[PDB]
Amino acid sequence: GLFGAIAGFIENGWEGMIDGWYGFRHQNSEGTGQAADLKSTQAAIDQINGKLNRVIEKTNEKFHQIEKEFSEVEGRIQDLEKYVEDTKIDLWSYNAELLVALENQHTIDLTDSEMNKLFEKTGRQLRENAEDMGNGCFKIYHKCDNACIESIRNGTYDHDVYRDEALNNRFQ
Amino acid sequence: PGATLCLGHHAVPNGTLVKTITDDQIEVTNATELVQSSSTGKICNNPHRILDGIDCTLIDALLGDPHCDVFQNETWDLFVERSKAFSNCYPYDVPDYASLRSLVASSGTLEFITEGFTWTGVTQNGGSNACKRGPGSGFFSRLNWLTKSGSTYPVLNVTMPNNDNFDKLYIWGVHHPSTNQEQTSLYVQASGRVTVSTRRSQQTIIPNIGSRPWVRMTSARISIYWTIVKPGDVLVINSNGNLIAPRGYFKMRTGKSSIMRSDAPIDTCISECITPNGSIPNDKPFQNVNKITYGACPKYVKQNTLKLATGMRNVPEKQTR
Ligand SMILES: *[C@@H]1O[C@H](CO)[C@@H](O[C@@H]2O[C@H](CO)[C@@H](O[C@@H]3O[C@H](CO)[C@@H](O)[C@H](O)[C@@H]3O)[C@H](O)[C@H]2NC(C)=O)[C@H](O)[C@H]1NC(C)=O
Ligand SMILES: *[C@@H]1O[C@H](CO)[C@@H](O[C@@H]2O[C@H](CO)[C@@H](O[C@@H]3O[C@H](CO)[C@@H](O)[C@H](O)[C@@H]3O)[C@H](O)[C@H]2NC(C)=O)[C@H](O)[C@H]1NC(C)=O
Ligand SMILES: *[C@@H]1O[C@H](CO)[C@@H](O[C@@H]2O[C@H](CO)[C@@H](O)[C@H](O)[C@H]2NC(C)=O)[C@H](O)[C@H]1NC(C)=O
Ligand SMILES: CC(=O)N[C@H]1[C@H]([C@H](O)[C@H](O)CO)O[C@@](O)(C(=O)O)C[C@@H]1O
Ligand SMILES: *[C@@H]1O[C@H](CO)[C@@H](O)[C@H](O)[C@H]1NC(C)=O
Repeated sequence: GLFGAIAGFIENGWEGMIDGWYGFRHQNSEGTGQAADLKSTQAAIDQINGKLNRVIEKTNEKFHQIEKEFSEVEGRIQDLEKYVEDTKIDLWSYNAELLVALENQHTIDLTDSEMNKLFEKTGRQLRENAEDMGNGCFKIYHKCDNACIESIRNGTYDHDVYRDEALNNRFQ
Repeated sequence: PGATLCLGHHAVPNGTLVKTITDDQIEVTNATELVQSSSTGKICNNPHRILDGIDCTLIDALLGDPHCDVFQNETWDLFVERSKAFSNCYPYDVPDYASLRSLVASSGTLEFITEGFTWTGVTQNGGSNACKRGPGSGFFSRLNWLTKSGSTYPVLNVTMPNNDNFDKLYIWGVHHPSTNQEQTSLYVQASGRVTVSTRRSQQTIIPNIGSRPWVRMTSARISIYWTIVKPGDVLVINSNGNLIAPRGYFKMRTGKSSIMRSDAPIDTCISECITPNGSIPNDKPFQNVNKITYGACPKYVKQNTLKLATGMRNVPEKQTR
């Protein structure tokens, strides 16, 4: 996609993550673990539901129309009846084809976008206490126990607390 | 000794291929079908009023072929014509058959109102062994075959004004004998004529004597015509022979009514959309079942499948094998 996170700087997805679409993995002194990010996951799902509901919106109700199959050869009038129906069908078939192509390109791009949004939000949260490795992971330059990691994930990480510890570890 | 925090996204083991602007096939975590491609094979009897023609075409029901008498005064949203249908009365043609079928189908009713035409000096209620009604000879229930009385057939001249606030449809005809002996035997005059008119328009038909192929005991034919009389207009019928007279008029309506050719059976269920293949669901925007449809239907397209991506790009782990 256009943002280069999904199938880009993030090598691959996690089959292990069944409780969410986007999220976090960590290593610290206490071990490893995984958590879904509810907010980014929901933003993507809401947009996809939005487009799905727009697409399946009932619009067409027709009653008496023209005949479209014929048991006799008749010539001019029948040629025109068939041509009209064939023209309609081709235009509608084209619309269907284009619609899905555009929709799907956009769905791939907006999901890539949400991944990138989460990544940039996390980087901004960590301020000068971490560095972008380039593969979707931050190296955090201080002791971050399980309580600290959860603080990053639920938006309550105060960067000033750990700044001196981290700044020292970074600049050698 | 610090910590790593990795951002990521989900993947699934079994993804789905979709089309995009740049790729004719690319894998996403999930997708949904936008083309309805199957039917139950059955026409749901609700919510549209379905009238099964069984052995009858709409036109035979209209004219009143005896085996179609059960359709008298019937109404429908969708009249269903079956491929087994057959005619079993006097052999006939309808110039512009398709138009008469269309306008009746669209009107949605066969309500017939008998009117007191006075046919002075002719014999009424003629019939034929081509059109048996019970054990004896008969005719179309809505038509009145007029023939000579004594040794004369006078100039018939009758009128019927429309003083109602609705349009009247009159079905009438002209008889084409096979021989000159038949023509003079039935109508005295060697050549007949039928003129049916309103204020604004007129039709005149000259019969043509001659053999046509034998159908149910006869080489002769009837040709069927129609005339709509609007409120404040008047019907006049003028003939010196060969008139197959109306007995009254059909009440016309406008609305959602139509007709469909189908052999699908009618079943107890609910479906807004009907095709000749049967009813189809209408939760999807497109369908590939049949270009012929009735009701609230997905639009017909040529594709048998179109997948709308409902998830992100699916990227499973780099594969060791
Ligand atoms: C991924 O997308 C597919 C669609 O391609 C989803 O499959 C569909 O799942 C729904 C369940 O939400 C099924 O709906 C069913 O509706 C009937 C009739 O009203 C109802 O009686 C059932 O209880 C059921 O809810 C549907 O059968 C199914 N369709 C197909 C073609 O498989 C799937 O759920 C989505 N998966 C994820 C992880 O989002
Ligand atoms: C065949 O039958 C029709 C219908 O009965 C006859 O048409 C009628 O002909 C008379 C003339 O003889 C018309 O009379 C006129 O009526 C107006 C009132 O609207 C009056 O102001 C005039 O002074 C005049 O008397 C009558 O309107 C007309 N009817 C219709 C419906 O047009 C026709 O004459 C008959 N012909 C034969 C040869 O039997
Ligand atoms: C619904 O009925 C139509 C029309 O009878 C089917 O299409 C016909 O049958 C085969 C299908 O491969 C074609 O070779 C014919 O040319 C088709 N006829 C017309 C007039 O299109 C159609 O397959 C049926 N579809 C379903 C889902 O039952
Ligand atoms: C009104 C009338 O008398 N119709 C007679 C007809 C007509 O002469 C022909 O059908 C015209 O083509 O002939 C019959 O043999 C028939 O068809 O059964 C007997 C019938 O009584
Ligand atoms: C058809 O309807 C009209 C008026 O509603 C009525 O006079 C006529 O007898 C009806 N015929 C039958 C067979 O129900």
